[PDB]
Amino acid sequence: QAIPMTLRGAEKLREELDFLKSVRRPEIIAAIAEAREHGDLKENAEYHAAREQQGFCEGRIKDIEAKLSNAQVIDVTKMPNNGRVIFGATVTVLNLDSDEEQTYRIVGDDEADFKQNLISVNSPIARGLIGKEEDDVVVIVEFEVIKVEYL
Repeated sequence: QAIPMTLRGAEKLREELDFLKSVRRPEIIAAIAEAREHGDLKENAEYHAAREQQGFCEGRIKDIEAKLSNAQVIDVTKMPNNGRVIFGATVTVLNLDSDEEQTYRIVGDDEADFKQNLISVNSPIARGLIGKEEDDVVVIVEFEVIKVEYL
């Protein structure tokens, strides 16, 4: 139960925990202190919006602590490039049919953002590539792993 997470991604998680803990949390409690000066809490809109945000953002905190409590932080920059796809690598794949060439970065779930070509290890494309190496054609259809870079 060690949970793989890249350095970029973990620094991004740790970044966040601070802003939420150090900037937003206070801001939210001052917002609540404030609307409390107006009593009638039941119908206090600014109070309910502030309390809403408190749950919203505190859950994100409880989450990041856990996430980071479980992490296995991988830095692929420190390993000799074998040409084999590992978790954290950057992979150029070529769709042998359409001839569609894309480069992706295999990452953990909190860091995953496929729209930004950052693919969660728990995805069909990461899965078909993980363990392959440049040249390996993989019938996941078929894509060719054009280049493996540890960045």
